[PDB]
Amino acid sequence: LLSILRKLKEVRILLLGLDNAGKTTLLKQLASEDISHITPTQGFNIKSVQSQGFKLNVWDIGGQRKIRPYWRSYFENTDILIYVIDSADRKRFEETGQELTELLEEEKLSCVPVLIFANKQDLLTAAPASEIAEGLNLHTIRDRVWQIQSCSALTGEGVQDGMNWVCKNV
Amino acid sequence: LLSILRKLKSAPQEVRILLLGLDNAGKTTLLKQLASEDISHITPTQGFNIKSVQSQGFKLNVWDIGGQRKIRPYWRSYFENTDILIYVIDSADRKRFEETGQELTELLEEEKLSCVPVLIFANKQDLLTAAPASEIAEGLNLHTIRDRVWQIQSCSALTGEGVQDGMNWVCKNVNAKKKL
Amino acid sequence: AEEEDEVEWVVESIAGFLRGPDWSIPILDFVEQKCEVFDDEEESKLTYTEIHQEYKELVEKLLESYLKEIGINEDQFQEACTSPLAKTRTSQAILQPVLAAEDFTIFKAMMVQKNIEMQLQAIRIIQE
Amino acid sequence: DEVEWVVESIAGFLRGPDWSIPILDFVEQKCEVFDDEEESKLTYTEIHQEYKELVEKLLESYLKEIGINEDQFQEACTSPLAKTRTSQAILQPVLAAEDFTIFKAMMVQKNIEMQLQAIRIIQ
Ligand SMILES: Nc1nc2c(ncn2[C@@H]2O[C@H](COP(=O)(O)OP(=O)(O)NP(=O)(O)O)[C@@H](O)[C@H]2O)c(=O)[nH]1
Ligand SMILES: Nc1nc2c(ncn2[C@@H]2O[C@H](COP(=O)(O)OP(=O)(O)NP(=O)(O)O)[C@@H](O)[C@H]2O)c(=O)[nH]1
Ligand SMILES: [Mg+2]
Ligand SMILES: [Mg+2]
Repeated sequence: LLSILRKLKEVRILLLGLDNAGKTTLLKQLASEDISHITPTQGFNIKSVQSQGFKLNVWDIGGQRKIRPYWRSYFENTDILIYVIDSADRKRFEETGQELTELLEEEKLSCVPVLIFANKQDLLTAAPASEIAEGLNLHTIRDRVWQIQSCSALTGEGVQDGMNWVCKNV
Repeated sequence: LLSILRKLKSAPQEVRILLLGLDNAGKTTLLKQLASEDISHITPTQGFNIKSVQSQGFKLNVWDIGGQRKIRPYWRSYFENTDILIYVIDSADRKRFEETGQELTELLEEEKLSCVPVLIFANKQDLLTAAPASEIAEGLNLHTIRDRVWQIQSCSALTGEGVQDGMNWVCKNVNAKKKL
Repeated sequence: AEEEDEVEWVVESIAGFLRGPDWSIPILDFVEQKCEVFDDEEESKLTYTEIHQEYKELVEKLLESYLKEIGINEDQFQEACTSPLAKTRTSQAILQPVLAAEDFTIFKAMMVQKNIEMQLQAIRIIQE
Repeated sequence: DEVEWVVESIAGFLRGPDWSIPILDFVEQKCEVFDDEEESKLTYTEIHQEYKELVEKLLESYLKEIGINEDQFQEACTSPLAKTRTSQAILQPVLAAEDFTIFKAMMVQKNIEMQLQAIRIIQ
């Protein structure tokens, strides 16, 4: 049995959101690496970050539409969900809301805590932290602890803010 | 050039410890204790063992070389880039105190080990016949040591008693060689 | 203390299996046949995950066949894998393809390294 | 920034055959004595010293052929770009020159593989 094998050897974090949301950018921030050479993710990135006495294994899966049917393949053994939204791209709020809804009804993601990053706040096109919350109907969620954190992956603002929530809920 | 290559390491955090002393002193038993590993099938070491232990901010790489006379001419192959010397004595084996003192003296005179901090473990203190660390230090004239820091620590590798006390001293002196 | 001793035997039996040809050659075949797609880059392709699923199935199959033939139940197998002896009676080299079943990071590294090696041999051969 | 080019130059070398083939030939020739056991043999250390001399000769030739002086090399190896532009797989035989533990694992693993292949062939 495969699960028995893991005792021969720890937090798995699933990072999802639409294409261009800033997921990879955030991940390289978390990993303290150079940002300048980030391209659209055609598959997925993993990086492990040491914080809070935890090993954070963060899976950044590409958000283009053609990749979204593969999301299901990364649901198993998820401990935290981090969902990223481009807060300046209002015309995609419906699309990202529907992905988030499908994620929150997913069996394999039954009771996983979810953090929502209202990204790209550096830009003042960005909608307030939670003009976005609802429109997304986040106060209606009921079998799960959640949070929304205004942030900015470019420069770093509020990322640590959200990351602290992510792991009081481990 | 080869020393430049260590900068390619993840956190070049790493401490190289050389563990020496006569055959039967308890070196391998000590090593396995440090690594929290089973000691039940330890045999005389014909070559050497290496164990990496995470302790108080450092990755300690401990090199356990066999202490039989036939192996001691190879000890010097392990001197270069030593950050710390741990020298182990069977405190109960008084008949071999002269032999082990002569090995320590040669080590402390060795050019490739100059300025290296040395911890002397007075091992097997679980045995009633064990001589006190005080008596061993006096016998080895340890006070006369110059040009390096040193420490002697009573321990039993078999029980684990005193081992962490010795290793706490080691971790405070990870840079004594370089600062000197 | 006796089924403690029996668990030590199970640890040894597993180690023997993981060194043997019934485990090692199918693992070797799989790695050599499926690594060509594994590029030495930080970003992973979706196809890596699908190949990992295939690897997981092979690993489960090999282990079930072993447990059945030798006659070791899963509870016992669990006890042996949890034992600290499992890590010290089996080398890191021997354990790697086992840990790769649950750990994709180890799996990718294994596959990427083999691809590098096979591409190198293909290049040297190209003209002697 | 000239350091970035040096980093990529080095990575290109480590991916190339000028480096990789002599390294592969040493490992394949010498690994048979590396048993997969915890305790190491005194002979492993002599073989590691031979490996060091090979790696040093290879790097020294490359640097002089291309026109990179030792301090440029040190600057590049010290840059964080070194770790991001070169993978752990490509770095492994490099780090093995300094780190015996990495060296032994490399030899033990190749020895296991060569034996497995020998078995498969007669099977
Ligand atoms: N203004 C601003 N731009 C950002 C921010 N985060 C990312 N970007 C920019 O938006 C683009 C997309 O970032 P990226 O991290 O690639 O997004 P992604 O979610 O990983 N995309 P995909 O899922 O397709 O791979 C890049 O040009 C990036 O620099 C942010 O907080 N603010
Ligand atoms: N009572 C007692 N016995 C000990 C202690 N440490 C080691 N021994 C015993 O002394 C013997 C020698 O142990 P060992 O670890 O092999 O010594 P060594 O220094 O590695 N020998 P060599 O250098 O030949 O390999 C073993 O029987 C071991 O169990 C200790 O603290 N107390
Ligand atoms: Mg991306
Ligand atoms: Mg020994």
